[PDB]
This record gives sequence, structure tokens and C-alpha cells, in this order.
Amino acid sequence: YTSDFSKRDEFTNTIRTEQWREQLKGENTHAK
Amino acid sequence: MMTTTALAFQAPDEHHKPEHARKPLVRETFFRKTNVFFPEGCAAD
Amino acid sequence: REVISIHIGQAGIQVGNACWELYCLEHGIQPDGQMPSDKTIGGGDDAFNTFFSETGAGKHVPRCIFLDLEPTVVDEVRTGTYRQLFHPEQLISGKEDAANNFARGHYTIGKEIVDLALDRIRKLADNCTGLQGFLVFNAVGGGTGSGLGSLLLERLSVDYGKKSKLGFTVYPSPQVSTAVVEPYNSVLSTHSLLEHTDVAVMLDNEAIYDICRRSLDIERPTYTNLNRLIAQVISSLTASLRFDGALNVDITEFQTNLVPYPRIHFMLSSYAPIISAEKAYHEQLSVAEITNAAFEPASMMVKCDPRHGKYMACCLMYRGDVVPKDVNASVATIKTKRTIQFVDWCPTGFKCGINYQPPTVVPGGDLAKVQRAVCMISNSTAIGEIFSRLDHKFDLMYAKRAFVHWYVGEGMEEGEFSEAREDLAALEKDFEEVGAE
Amino acid sequence: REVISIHIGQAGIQVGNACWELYCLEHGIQPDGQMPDAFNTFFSETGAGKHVPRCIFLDLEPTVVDEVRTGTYRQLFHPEQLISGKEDAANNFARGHYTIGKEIVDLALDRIRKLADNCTGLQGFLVFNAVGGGTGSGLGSLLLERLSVDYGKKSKLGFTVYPSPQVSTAVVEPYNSVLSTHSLLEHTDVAVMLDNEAIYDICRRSLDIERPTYTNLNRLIAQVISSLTASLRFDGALNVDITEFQTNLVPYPRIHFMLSSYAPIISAEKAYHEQLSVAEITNAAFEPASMMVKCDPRHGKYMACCLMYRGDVVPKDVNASVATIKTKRTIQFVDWCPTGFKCGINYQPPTVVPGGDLAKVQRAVCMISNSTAIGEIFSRLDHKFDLMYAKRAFVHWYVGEGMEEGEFSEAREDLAALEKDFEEVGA
Amino acid sequence: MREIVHIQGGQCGNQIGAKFWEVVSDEHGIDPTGTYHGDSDLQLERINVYFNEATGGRYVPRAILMDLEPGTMDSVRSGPYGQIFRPDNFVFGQTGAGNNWAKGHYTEGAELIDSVLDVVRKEAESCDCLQGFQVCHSLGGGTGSGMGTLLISKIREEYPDRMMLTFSVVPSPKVSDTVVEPYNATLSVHQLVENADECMVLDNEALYDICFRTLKLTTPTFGDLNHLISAVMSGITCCLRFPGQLNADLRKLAVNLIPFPRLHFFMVGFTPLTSRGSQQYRALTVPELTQQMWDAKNMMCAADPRHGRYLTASALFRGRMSTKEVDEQMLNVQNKNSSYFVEWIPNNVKSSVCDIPPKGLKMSATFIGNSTAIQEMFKRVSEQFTAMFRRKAFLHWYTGEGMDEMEFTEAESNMNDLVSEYQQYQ
Amino acid sequence: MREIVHIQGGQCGNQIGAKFWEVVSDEHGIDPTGTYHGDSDLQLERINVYFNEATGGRYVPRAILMDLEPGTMDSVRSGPYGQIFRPDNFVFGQTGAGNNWAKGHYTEGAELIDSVLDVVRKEAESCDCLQGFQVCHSLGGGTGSGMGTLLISKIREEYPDRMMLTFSVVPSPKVSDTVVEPYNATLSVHQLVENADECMVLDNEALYDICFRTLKLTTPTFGDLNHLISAVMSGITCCLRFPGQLNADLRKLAVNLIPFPRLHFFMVGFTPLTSRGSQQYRALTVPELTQQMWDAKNMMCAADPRHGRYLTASALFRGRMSTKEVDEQMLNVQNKNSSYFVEWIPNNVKSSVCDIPPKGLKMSATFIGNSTAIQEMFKRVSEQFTAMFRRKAFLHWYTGEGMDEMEFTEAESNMNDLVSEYQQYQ
Amino acid sequence: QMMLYSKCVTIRDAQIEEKKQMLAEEEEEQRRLDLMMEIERVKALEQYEA
Amino acid sequence: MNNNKLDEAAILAGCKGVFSKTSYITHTGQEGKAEEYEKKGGHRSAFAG
Ligand SMILES: Nc1nc2c(ncn2[C@@H]2O[C@H](COP(=O)(O)OP(=O)(O)OP(=O)(O)O)[C@@H](O)[C@H]2O)c(=O)[nH]1
Ligand SMILES: Nc1nc2c(ncn2[C@@H]2O[C@H](COP(=O)(O)OP(=O)(O)OP(=O)(O)O)[C@@H](O)[C@H]2O)c(=O)[nH]1
Ligand SMILES: Nc1nc2c(ncn2[C@@H]2O[C@H](COP(=O)(O)OP(=O)(O)O)[C@@H](O)[C@H]2O)c(=O)[nH]1
Ligand SMILES: Nc1nc2c(ncn2[C@@H]2O[C@H](COP(=O)(O)OP(=O)(O)O)[C@@H](O)[C@H]2O)c(=O)[nH]1
Ligand SMILES: [Mg+2]
Ligand SMILES: [Mg+2]
Repeated sequence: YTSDFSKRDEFTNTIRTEQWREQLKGENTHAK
Repeated sequence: MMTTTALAFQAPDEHHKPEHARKPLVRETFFRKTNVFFPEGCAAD
Repeated sequence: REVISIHIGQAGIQVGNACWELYCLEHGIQPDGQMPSDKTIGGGDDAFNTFFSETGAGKHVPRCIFLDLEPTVVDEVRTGTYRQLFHPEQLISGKEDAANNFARGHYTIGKEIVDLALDRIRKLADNCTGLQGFLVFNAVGGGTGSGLGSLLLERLSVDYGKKSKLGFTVYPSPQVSTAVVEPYNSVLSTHSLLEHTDVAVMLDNEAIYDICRRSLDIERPTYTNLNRLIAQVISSLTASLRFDGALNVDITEFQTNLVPYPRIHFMLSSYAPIISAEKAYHEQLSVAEITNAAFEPASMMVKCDPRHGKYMACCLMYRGDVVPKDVNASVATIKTKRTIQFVDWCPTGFKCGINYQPPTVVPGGDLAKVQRAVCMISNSTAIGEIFSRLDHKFDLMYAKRAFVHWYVGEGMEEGEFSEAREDLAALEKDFEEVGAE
Repeated sequence: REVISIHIGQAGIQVGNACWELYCLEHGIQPDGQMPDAFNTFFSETGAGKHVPRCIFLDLEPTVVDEVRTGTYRQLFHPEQLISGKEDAANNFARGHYTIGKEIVDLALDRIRKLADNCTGLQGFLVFNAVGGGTGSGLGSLLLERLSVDYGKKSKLGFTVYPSPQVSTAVVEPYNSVLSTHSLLEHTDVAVMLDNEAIYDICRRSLDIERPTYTNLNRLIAQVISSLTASLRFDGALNVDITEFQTNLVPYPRIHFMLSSYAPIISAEKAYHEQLSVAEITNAAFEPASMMVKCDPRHGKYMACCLMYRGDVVPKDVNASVATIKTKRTIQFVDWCPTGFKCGINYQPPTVVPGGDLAKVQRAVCMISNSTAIGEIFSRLDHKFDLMYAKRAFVHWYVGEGMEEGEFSEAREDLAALEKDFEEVGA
Repeated sequence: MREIVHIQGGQCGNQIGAKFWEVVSDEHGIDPTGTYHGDSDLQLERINVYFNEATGGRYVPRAILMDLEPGTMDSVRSGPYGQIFRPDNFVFGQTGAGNNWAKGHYTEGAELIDSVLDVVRKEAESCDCLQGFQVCHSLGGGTGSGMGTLLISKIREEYPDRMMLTFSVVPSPKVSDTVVEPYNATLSVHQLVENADECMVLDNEALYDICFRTLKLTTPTFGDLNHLISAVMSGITCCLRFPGQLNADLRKLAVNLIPFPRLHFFMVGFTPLTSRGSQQYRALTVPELTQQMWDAKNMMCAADPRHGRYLTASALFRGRMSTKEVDEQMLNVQNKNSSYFVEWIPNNVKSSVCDIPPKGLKMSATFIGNSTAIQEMFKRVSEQFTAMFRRKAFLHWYTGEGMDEMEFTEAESNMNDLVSEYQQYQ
Repeated sequence: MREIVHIQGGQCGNQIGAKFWEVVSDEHGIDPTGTYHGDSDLQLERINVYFNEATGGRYVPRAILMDLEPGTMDSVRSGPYGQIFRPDNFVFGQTGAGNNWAKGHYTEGAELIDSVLDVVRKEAESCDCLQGFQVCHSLGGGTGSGMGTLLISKIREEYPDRMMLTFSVVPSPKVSDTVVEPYNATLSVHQLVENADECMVLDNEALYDICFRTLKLTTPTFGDLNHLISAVMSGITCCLRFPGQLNADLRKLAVNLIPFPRLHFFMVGFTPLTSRGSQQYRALTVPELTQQMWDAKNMMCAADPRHGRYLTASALFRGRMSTKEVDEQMLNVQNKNSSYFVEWIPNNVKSSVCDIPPKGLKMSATFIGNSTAIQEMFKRVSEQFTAMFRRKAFLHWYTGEGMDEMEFTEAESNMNDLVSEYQQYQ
Repeated sequence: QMMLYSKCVTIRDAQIEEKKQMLAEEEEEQRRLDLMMEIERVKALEQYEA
Repeated sequence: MNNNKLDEAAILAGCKGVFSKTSYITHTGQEGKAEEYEKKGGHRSAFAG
């Protein structure tokens, strides 16, 4: 269904993790 | 909790016998339980 | 006139769970097992006798044996709403499943369960008086449904033999499947179903899905509605014995009129009119339209193309408000049509029958109440086409010897695989040979 | 005696929504389907207290058909008979004839046959479509082909809506018309053309309605069809069934194209002031001011004329009027046909519809003729077809569907051959 | 049934779709919390064309956002009707392109086109019958042009049978935001000519002069322009969403408007657009609509149609209108101004009517005219491209990134032969 | 009737089992005090599969804990649902293994395995009809892998006719907990390919990727990962405990999934795993669950199914669902992506439906896929094994205890022929 | 014949009346299930906040 | 099943996807040769004479 480069090691990177944490913060705040 | 087999089959709300059911006239009238001789008058003839 | 019903496997006993509900509803039996009007008090009726027998006073018990190896579905039955109706002893549950393994069902657990099964059947027959025949319910894909089912059939054949054995078996659909080894199971089951069963009726899953989808217009159908419809077709089959009709047939009639050869006994069934209540008012119901519906593959129970093959002999059971005149006219129209072709060598290809009691309706069911109904049971060569299709996917997995280690670890070998393979080859030969003019 | 009606296209089912509405009020049938023998020709009585029309709507877009499903006549039509595809042909003859027809016509034919099996004394079929659209042309051709190989001998009355020359709403409709007539020529038995400009002029002038919609057009066309089939539906002084127009109006196996008209198209107030008789309406049924196809019959010569009469009509004055018409020289018939009339009388007057703009009239006339003005129309269409085709416009759509240049050329030369037939017979 | 999925690219595409989805939601009566509260039962019957029921009357738009800067995400979640989107569809990078077409098509593309193709594939087979796709973007930015460009290419090579709409604003020297506008535009159109099925050319300049003269607006924010483009988009998809006396779906309008495969760039007009001061002194008739429709000052591009010829035109009307008045009005406008049309195609007007007006109006209209005046705008941009390419200015930011020169020459050739055949058919 | 005994080895297996028994106790409705407090009598009918009735309607779990350091036992008894075990079942050493396979398989095994064999014996003949054994452990730790492996050996030598479930995590270079991971993994699987009947391969990083993308947890501690693994284990065994429309026991799943005696390493997955912020925006249908099932990002092993072929697969559904939807859904997935499935095995999908969904959900699904893509994982650990063996690093702590070099030669040879036959059947 | 027909039609009427109520109860039960799921979502949100 | 499919199988139940198409008794769709709706049938000889 989803034709991609395998990306299960995309969140071993601290930078990516903090990026996505920012995204989650934004979603939750806007939801509030 | 509700199972699909249990949910699907419930006691039928109402039941009645079929309009045409085979009736055993043979067994009912031809055979009679136990009496070699009957009282002289039982049926008006 | 009596007939007994045995249900083997996961599928057969659920089908029976539908069938017996339908039967109590047809004979007015409350689920606790007694009529609302007792025998002496109500008018004498013997219609119920063929299925179940009045025990003592005010209690009726079905001539059936459910048997399986997992306890789950069977004690689900034991705790369902039909606790008082079914006989406590008749329900038989093993300890662990065959688990989709023909060998495990036919050699490991059969050797201990089938003796008990044949015991109860024996005393069931002894309680019976005018036994017509047997009827068996199973799916050939499963383990219990194939292995110990066939073993039980073999032992019944050596026990009685001369009596007819109506086997309503579920074959696997071509495209739709839920198991993996079901080609192996189907082959190993049909090897014995060829030379033991007298009259074997095929009931696929895919065709019934398409039926309830198109005609019954239900979008999300489960097994419940399928088994309801199959209960309807079985009731339509046995209504000739149950209720007096204008032109009746018995169990031994399909043995003569339908089976022209000692091994060519594989019947496609169909039912009509399969119609919802909402569209009933718009539709006008006569005999001609349902006589056509009974022949269209839009209403057959096996996914196959009857137009591709040629018919051998057909049987037309009618229930309800039907006179012989218009059905004679309709069968004349069918015989004069040319989109369907009977076999050359058979001039008369019909066995009609009429019964006065119309089909019933169940609360919560999707079928509407109609005047009349048709059950068509035919014989053709599309079944041989089906067997070729099954043999294909069989040999595809057999070439790489997949899944064989489970069987040879149970104790079977390659020899029976090979001989069943060549047996089905000869069987395909037989169907084409018969098709020949 | 029964005859069934199929509707194909976005216009066909709208016409049907007017026609069957007209039929129910003519037979006193409420929209729920039951009255509070004459209906037997259109409805089959399903048991008791219910009548289903012998009809099948068929379309590829679902939005208009399930408007019918949820409209007021949900209780009237059979659920299965309304048949809807999934996506539209989108004004593409190739798409409606090869891409989607291959999938929908099998279902249509097995429905129509079991309808014919339910019928007993089938007179014929009658189809409703417009040759400008994509659905009504492509699968219409495919459907008619498969009906002709199935039955062959039975009548197939085609009431087509042809595209008017100067008023029009499509673009590729010249391609659709040419590709449709190539099969409508040799498959339809009896075909009636119906433009829109002519009905616009009628409602603008006679009905004096300045803002008409499609509803009023369909109401008038339903009135014509009902007046045409009232001979089957009711007994009259002189009955004329479907098979008569087959032999009375078609002199040659390839010239079956009829022009229609109707009179008196009369508003609610003028009729009360005016006096209705037969001589004036026989006159009124011949002027181009009351025809249903924009053309000039004075430039043409009649082949044969057919005249249905409804209401309080005696054969005396209709013979007198047709005499006056035969003696007048304002209209000329063809030389090879000396007696060119086929008339018929029925007692029941044309009814009124609530929401319609016509009042009850004592008598009415429906005329169906045949002339060479239609031969001028086909030439007028083929000119503007070849005008676009000369630059290979819009061809990439059809060939991308799977067709080629061959059927384009052969349909062009077929209309050319058809043109030569009209000028030959008219000579 | 028939299905249109929505795709928004770049900041302009995001805000346009924001107003667009607000309009569609208002038409179908769904609240900003996503529940139905309308009155007409006609609205329920065609919401699958743009939505999916989630759980208990919760409808989510079938839309996918795509950008490269989170500030746009803040903006779309800020306004009302911004909470109804599925957060899984907020597929989104982190770094940013920066009006660099090479960055939108070669570097960040191959890292983001990955995921967007995945969510659009999931969203495509979620529904049953795809009618076509809808993509709204610009041609000045890099996040909009290059991303959408590669997305359109991948979509076309995957699903070639379905229709495709792309609404793209084009840059003009009068309202010229960024500097590399020709460098972006020429390459993007160089891809839309072979990939996209049809494109609706828009421009901010025409939107400005429209709200200056006709609307007499004092403060033309971006909200009102986007409000106008939303009314356009709703007008064109109204045929699917509501039944009409004469219907014309997406593919029907495409085959009616496209005579040749490469001739698929259209211009738009909308009416009634009347000032609120003069909305009391106006009439409601189809000639009242037709005069404001066919006026050259109501086209939403900077291409005067009276400087060229119409090839084909289409008009989608909404409201209870008399069809006879409709076609005679079209016939009159074809008869009187007969020079402005093409000759060898008779009846160059396709018309359709839907019986449901936009909310707040009694009778509305939408004009889509494929004329040849658009070659003026393409010359308008290609001469600036040749001016920059003669000096190779700003070129190395594309060369050193992976793009080469022959791509620029191919864009030049394709633009030049495009306007050559437009001029030929003019 | 049917019986599953539970064996927990090592720290990972102990804590996973702790969460597992919390989940089961919740689904059956027994409090951490050990008393029944559910409401449905459907729970009571099949708790004999996991519990022993005790005086006062208290059901103690049929479990055996096994380790070498008491801290694990304290961590088990500290948390809730910890006071319900039997202290006689806390069979337990005193010294500690310390991530040495030889210490877990030869030194401390020699004096502890007799005791655990006695207690697993007593717990086997405490019941009537065994179904199988269920062991939770790792492949890198010392007291879990080595002792668990030797335990599996003794039990398979004892009861060769019963099923066997091993929930075993595997190491990866990116999640590198200890240093001798290949040294332990190779030998453990080298013994499991002959002893165990089927093995559920798991890994940490795929669970990490799951809780981050699909669950969108910020702080994914071990509690949630062990919660996921417990969810899979409860799902795979829900068929025995609850009635269904199509039942599939442990052996039934085994013969449907294992076409060859050595090809019994499965990847698993669970649905629905949906982020709480987006749970409101989604639907609950069989197509909804299936698209999440066959997602490549939902396998709980770092083995890309797009990089290999499926030999066979199974799907265990829970809840009131339409079986037709189940069949046609699986038929689609096989028809669309026909290239990835193996060709010489038709109908590669086994499906089953149980009527009881887990608490808190409406529909659930457990996916078990036996694909050939896991050869990439085995070569991935075998390469590290060969690299370390090339210079015998960290070997002498294994040599000096009783193990020799040919054991390593046999293990790598068995690994090599395993990946060779996987490659062959691909 | 006509009597048998009329009786069957009456039974049809009763059956349709039954089916409508069946549909009603099914939709009500679905509504209840969705309410339960949303309550669970609210509780999980509260946990996260804590 | 027939998610995006304009085929008869998708249209068969009214725009809902059927597992597989069935040939129709009444007419042979694909073939040019089709079933004759009205076929003259010989009546009893006694009827005419
Ligand atoms: N018609 C119908 N078929 C069913 C039903 N349940 C299962 N089946 C069919 O049964 C086949 C497999 O055999 P089952 O009866 O399910 O299992 P079994 O025969 O008991 O064999 P084991 O599972 O090994 O015990 C499947 O292919 C299903 O298609 C049902 O309720 N109705
Ligand atoms: N008389 C009359 N003609 C109509 C009506 N509606 C549409 N038409 C004619 O139909 C022609 C186009 O075909 P449509 O019916 O609109 O659509 P179609 O035939 O299904 O073909 P598609 O557009 O591809 O779906 C136009 O030229 C109209 O003149 C109507 O209500 N009354
Ligand atoms: N209608 C409209 N156009 C806009 C808006 N913002 C930017 N644009 C146009 O978009 C062009 C620049 O595109 P840009 O915003 O850089 O796209 P992006 O960088 O890919 O997001 C300019 O020519 C503007 O005219 C807006 O809010 N509304
Ligand atoms: N799921 C899960 N895995 C764990 C946990 N703790 C350790 N592990 C895994 O266990 C593996 C090491 O096994 P280990 O705990 O050392 O086994 P032992 O030393 O024999 O008890 C590592 O790869 C970890 O990923 C936990 O709390 N949860
Ligand atoms: Mg079973
Ligand atoms: Mg149309």
C-alpha cells in the first residue's frame, strides 16, 4: 500500500526524535 | 458479552402446526390396543 | 418413514444449529421440546415424526448427532437456547482438534472417537423403525470434517451399505479460501466420498455469498445467513416426506432418477425464489419465473458455469401453491429453450415434485414469505470442471512436497497421495467420457 | 396486448418521469401504485393492490436515477428495473459503446428478457434516448443491436431527441449523432426525431410561456406518446396498433424517419375564448408553427401521413377535412403514393395534469408524417460534422478509447449514401 | 461513488484549500467540529465525494496537505474548520525549499515524495470509484511548484485513467513576489503540458483589479481572493455534489473543452460579483448574469480574451433557472460577437445547470473558457526566462544542485512550440 | 480442557510475562487480590486454560518464573497483579548468569534445571489435557537464553507430542544491549531450529518505531513495549479462551503456517495501533484494520516484507465482524500484491474470527506472517558472529567453561544452511 | 388460491414491521459502542495530562 | 474487492462489488448468436386438420 525506502531507523536520530516531539506538541496544543 | 451464534438464534416468538401434515389414519383406526371381544353396543349402528 | 442426521466438523454442526431451529419452527415445537398442544388434546399429527420422536409424554428429541473434537462449539450448543431440546447424550465432544490434518482426524483421534459415534448411531437406528437413510453434514476443508467424517462414512457403509447416504458437503471456493491445506484435505476426502457416498450434494461458499449479496441485497453477510439458507434448502428437500403433497418423492428417488452411474453422483443444488421482503410486493410470483430462476447460475450454490457443461438429469421440488399444469408448461418451455443443453443420450431429463405446504419464515431471517419455492438438484459436467480446477492447485503444492511432513509424521505416506491423484485423474476422464455424445 | 418501454440516457429517464406520471393519472393510479384491464398494456398487476410499470430506466451516472429512487415514485417503480452504472460515458460514443457497454448491456438484456417472459402478447419495445449524449448513443446502439439479434421481427419504436442546429448545449454531439445513426439506420424499425428548438418555439408562442424548463417539454412529449398508444390502451371507433406504422409509413427498408407534431397546443385561457372543431386543428397540425422538429416541410414532399384523433371525433368531418387537405395545393405529396393517409380515432379525451400548462380540450390530433425535409436535416448535421472532423478535432479521445478512423469514414459515407437515397426517392 | 481527492501544495495551496474546505463544509452544513447539522437531506447524499465518516457522525475531508515549513501548519490549524483534518494527512517535511525548484524536485522531493505518494495511495484505494484528483498549488514558490510537479508525475505514471485538476496561480511582473519566477514557471509548465490533464490558470493581478472595480473593496486581504477562488472550485465540482436538470461531470467537461491533447490551460470567471452597496439596485436574470460573465474584466487571468479567439467555452449555472433562457442567451452571445470565437468548430459553448445554488445566493454561474489569449501570458513569462538565461543569472543555484542546461533548453523548446501551435490555431 | 503452561526466563521474559498476566487477568476479570470480579460467565468457562481454581474463587496463574537474581523477583512482586503467583513456583537460583551462555547452559543449569523440571512436571500433571508450552525469553541475555534453551531441550525430550510457543526478542546492531549478542543468539537459534516447533521473532527497534509513528508516545518506556507484546500473546491465544465463528487452535495455526520442518520463524503484528490524537478521525472496519495489518511499518520485526516473499500468513480477528468482508479483504490483498506472495502455494492466507474483542476496543486483529525476508536478519547476526569468530574475541570465557570451538562451527554451519534454504525457496 | 395469497401478504407486512425495529435497535447499539470508545479516549487524555 | 473497477462484477449488485461474474441463462452475451425469443413449436396434430 505504501511504496517507500524502508525507514525504521529514521528515529534512531536524536534530531529526528526531537523534530517529531515538536510536531506532537503542536498537534496537542492546537487540539486543546 | 454477546456471541454471534447466541445473538443470531433466539426462542421463536410464536409457533403453530403446519396446515397440511400427514395424518396416520392407518395406525389410528385400524389397530386397537387390547380387547378380543367388545361390548355388544358401543357405537350406534 | 424416518431419516437421521449426523453433523461432523465445525461447519456441519452450525448448519445443523440452523436446521433444527428451522424444524422446531416448522412443526411448532417450542425450544424446550414440547408442542403447545399435547398429543391427545390436539389433532393427531405425524409430520414431526420423520425428524424427531415423541419421548414418553410431551417431549420431542431430534434424530441427530452433533459430534466434534473441540469442546468449544459443542458446549456453546449445550449452553445455548436449545439445551432442553437436543439429547444430552447425542452431542459428542472430543478433547482436542484434528487441526486441519486429514491424517490426524482419520487415524489418531478417530480410532477412539468413531467407535463411540457408531455405538450411539446403532441404538439410534434401533429406536428407529422405518429408516429411510442417512444424511451427513460436513465441509471437506477442515480436519474433523474430512478425516473422521470419511472414516465414519466407511464404517457406516460396512455396517449397512444398502441404505442411501445423502452427503451435503461444502467444497472450497476457487478464489475465496480460509485454510491453506484444504486442497490436500479435499482430495483425501473425495477419494473415499467417491466410493462410499451414494448421493453427494455440493455446497460452495462463494456462490452463497454472491446470492445473499445480489438477491438478498445484504452488504455484510456472515455464516449465519448462509447456514439459514442451507437449512431452508434441506427443509425443502425433506418436505416431501414430512408433508403430504400432490406428487411426492422419497429419499430412494434421487437414488434412481438422478444418478446414472455407480460413481457419477455429484449434484449442484439451487433454490428460488431467494427474495427479500421489501422487493416482494413489486415482484409478481408465478411458476415460470422461478423455474427459470432455479436454472440460472445467478441462483446456484456452487461457483461454476452450468452453460459451459451439459446437463444430465434434473430434479425440481416445488413447495406451496403449485398445480401440475403450469409446471408442466414451464418445463416444456425449459426443454424447448436452447441456451441450456441437455445431454443427447438422455431424452427425459426431469423429475418433478409438488408439496402443498409453503416454506416457512424465521424471526430475524432475511427471506420473505412467498407463495411457492423451487429446489433444483441437477447433474452436469461443470462439476468435473470443478474437480479439474481442484486437482490443479493440488498438484501445484504437491510438486514441491509442501506440508507433507505433517502427514508423514502422523503416519501416512506418499502412496495414498499418488493413488488419490490418479483416482481423480480417472474421475475427470469419467466426466468427459459421459459428456461425450 | 402489451408493450414495454426502456429509457436510456440522462434525458430518457426525465421523459419517463413525465410519461409514467401521465399514465398513472390516466388510469387513476396513485403514486403508491394501486387504484382507489386497460392498464394491462403497461403495468403488470403484482398480486393485489399494486401495479408495476413495464419499464427499465438505465443510465451510467447514478445521480439522476437515484433522484428517481428517492423522488415521489419510490413506491411505483420496481427496485431492480432502475439500473445505474458507476461512472458516466461523459459524452463519448466510444466510451459508451465499448468501455462501459460491454459491462452493462449483459445485465440490461437479461432484465428485459425476463420482462418479456412475464409479458404474453408483446407488441414491441419502445426506446427513449437522445443521440447527442454519450450514454444514450453508445450503449443505445449496443442495446439495440442485441435486441435485434434477439427478437428481430418485433417492432422497436425509437423516440430519439436529435440535436437542433442553432440551439445546442454539447460540442462533440455531431460525432455522437453520426456514430449513432450508423446503427439506428439498420436496427430501429420506426424512429421519431425530436428537436428542442421547435418545442421551445411552440411553448414560447402557443403556450406563451416566456421562461420554460425541461419539465414542460417532457410534459408535451408525454402527451404525444400517450396519444399515440391510446389506441392500445382504450378502444375507439377505429383502432390502429403498433404494427401499423411499421407497414403504413415505411416505404423502403432504410427510410424510417418520422416527423411528429401535435395540436391543439392551447393554454388555459385562449381555449375558453376560442372554438374547437376538427377542420381548424387539421389545418393547425400542418404549419411549421406547430411541428416538433425545426424544419420547413414546405421545402419537402410528404411520403405518408398518420393521424391519431382523441376525444369527441366522428369520421364525417375528419374525412371532410382530409378531403380539403388533399384538394389544397399549399402542400404536395409524393407522386408514387396517391393515398397517403392513415387515420385513427379514439374516444377518450386527452387528460390534464396538475402542474401542466394545458387545459382540457374536447378533441386533439397527433400527426406523424414522413417527408424529405429530414433528408435536409441529416445533410445539415453532416456538414457541421465534417467541418470539425476535417481538422481531426477531438479524435484523440475516441481513438484513445480504442476506436479508429475506419468507422468514422464509413459512418460519414453511410450518411452520404443515406442522403443519396432521399434525393432519389424524393425525385 | 465518484470520488475527488484533494491535495494542497505550498503556502498558497494551503490557504486556498483552507478557504476551499471552509466553503464546501458550509455547503454541506457540517459544523467546525465535523458533525452534520444541516436541514436539506440533499446534502447527505453526496458527501462521500469529499469526505469519509469516521465514527458517529464525524466526517473528515479527503484532503492531503503538503508543505515544507511548519508555519503554514500553524496557520491552517489556527483558523476554524482547521481541526477537521486527519492529522495523519498533515504529511510534512522539516527543512524547506525556499523558492528553489531544484530543491522542490530533486533533493527534498526524493525524501518527501516517498511519504506523500504513500498517504495518497492509501487515500485513493480507500474509496471505491475515483473520478479524479484535485491539486491546488502555485507556480512561484518552490515548495508548491516543484513538489506538486513531481507529485503529478508520479501520480500520472501510477493512475493514468483518472482525471486530474490543477489550479495554479501564475506570476506576473505587476504582482511579482519572488525573483526566480520564470525559472520556476517555465519548468513547471514544461511538466504540466505532458503530465496534468487540465490546468486552471489563475493570477493575483486579475483578482486584485476585480476586487478593486467590481467589489469596490477597501482592504483586499488574501482571505477574500482565496474566497473567490474557493467559490470557483465549488462551482466546478457542484455538478457531482448536487443533481441538476443537465449534468456535466469532470471528464464530461474535459472532453468538451479539450480539442487537442496539449491545449488544456483554461481561464475562469465568476458571477454575480456585485458590491454590497449596489446589491439592492440589481436584477436577477440570465442576461444580468451573462453580461457580467462574458465581460473581459471578469476573467481571472491577465489575458484579455478580445485580443484572441475562444476555442471552446463552458458555463456551469446553479439555481432554479429556465433552460430555454440559458441556451438562447448563449446563442445570442455566439451570434453577436461571432468574430471572437473559432470558426471551424460550431457551437463552441457547453452549458450545464444544477438546481442548487451556493449558500447565500439565488442564482450563480461559473465560466471556463479555453481561449488562445493565454499564449500572451506564456510569452510574458518566456521572454523574461530568455532574458535571464541569456546572462545565466541565478543559474548556478540550480546547476550545482543537480540540474543541467538541456533541461532549460527543453523547457524553452516546449514553451516555444506550445505558443507556436496556439498561434497556429489562433 | 486444553492447557497452556507459562515459563518466563531471564529479566526480559519475566517483565514481559508480568505485563502479560496483568492483561489476561484484566480480560478475564480477576482482581490483583486473586478473586473473580468480572460480569460475564463467558470468562469463567475457559479460565482453566490459564489458571487453577483455588479456595474462595481465586484463580492462580499456571506460570513458572525462572531466573538467577532476586531483583527480578522483587520487580515482579512489587507491581500489581504480583501477589497472585504461587511462591512455590518462584524456582530460583542465587548467583546470577551475567550474560554468559555457557554459564546459563552448563554451569548453573546443571543444578537449577532439575528443580525447574520438577516444578514444570508437577504443573504438567496438575492438568488433564495439555495443549502446549509457552516460554517468554530473549536471545542475548544469559540467564534467559541459555537456561531457557536447555529447558526447551529437556521438555522436548520429555513431551514430544505437545505444541511449543517461544516469544523471543532478537538483537540488532542499532539496538545493541550487550556485546556478545551474536555469540548468544547463534547458539540459541542453533538449538531452537531442532527443538522448538515455532518461534515468534521480536525486536526492540521495531517496537520503538511502532510506539513513535503509530502510537506517537513521547516517553516509550519498557512498560508499553511489554504491553504490546502482551497484546500479541493474548491475541494469538484468544481462540481457545473464547468462542468464535471460525476457531483456530495452536496446532491448527502450526500446520497452516509451517510448510517445512525448519521454516518456523514468524513475524507478528497487532492492530489497531492508533494515536490517541487521531483515534477520533479514523474508522473501524475490516478494510481499516487490514490496511493497517499489511502495512510494512507494522511488523514487529525489522524485516522488510517488501524485500522478500511471504510463504504464508494468518490473521486472527476479534469482534462481531462479517466473515464475507474478512474473506474478500484477504482475497484483495493477495490479488493486488500477487508478486510478493509465493506462487507454488495458492491461497497463502489463513483467517479466523473470534466473537470477543479485547477490553477497550471494538475490533482487533493479530497478524502472523511467515515470510522469507527474515533471512536478512539471520545473515545480519551471522555476519557479526563470523566477524568476531574470525579472531576469536571474547571466546575464552566460553572455551574455559566446557564449551569448545566445534560447537561454534556447527552453529554457523546450521545458520548458513538455514539462510541458504530460505534463499532457495525465495 | 386468493386466500392463501392474502394470508401470506399479511405475514409479509408483519415481517417488514419487525425488520424496521431490528434496524433501529442495531443502530442504537452501534451508537452506544461509539459512545463507550469516545469515553475511553477521554480517559486516556486525562491520564496523559496527569 | 472491485474497489476501483468499472466492470460488471462491480456493477452487478447495484454498484457494489460481486466476487465474480456469472453467465446469464436467458441470452448468450458474448456470442453474436443469441436465443430466439419466440420459437415456433409444433402443436398436437389433432389440433389442426
Ligand atoms: N457454510 C459454512 N461453512 C463454514 C462455516 N464454518 C466453517 N465453514 C467452512 O469450514 C471449512 C473448514 O472446516 P471447519 O468445519 O471450519 O473445521 P473442521 O472441519 O472442524 O476441521 P478442524 O478445524 O481441524 O477441526 C472452511 O473452509 C469454511 O469454509 C459455516 O458456519 N458455514
Ligand atoms: N427534451 C429534453 N432533452 C434533454 C433533456 N435533458 C437532456 N436533454 C438532451 O440530452 C442531450 C445530451 O444527453 P444527456 O441526456 O444530457 O446525457 P446522456 O444522454 O446520458 O449522455 P451523457 O451526457 O454522456 O451522460 C442534450 O443535447 C439535450 O438536448 C430534457 O430534460 N428534455
Ligand atoms: N491567492 C493567494 N496567493 C498567494 C498567497 N500567498 C502567496 N501567494 C502566491 O504564491 C506565489 C509564491 O508562492 P509561495 O508562497 O512561495 O509558494 P511556496 O513557497 O511553495 O509555499 C506568489 O506569486 C503569490 O502571488 C495567498 O495567501 N493567496
Ligand atoms: N521488551 C523488553 N525487553 C527487554 C527488557 N529488558 C531487557 N530486554 C531485552 O533483553 C535483552 C537482553 O536480555 P537479558 O535481560 O540480559 O536476559 P538475561 O540477562 O538472561 O535475564 C536485550 O536485548 C533487551 O532488549 C524489557 O523491560 N522489556
Ligand atoms: Mg474444526
Ligand atoms: Mg447523460
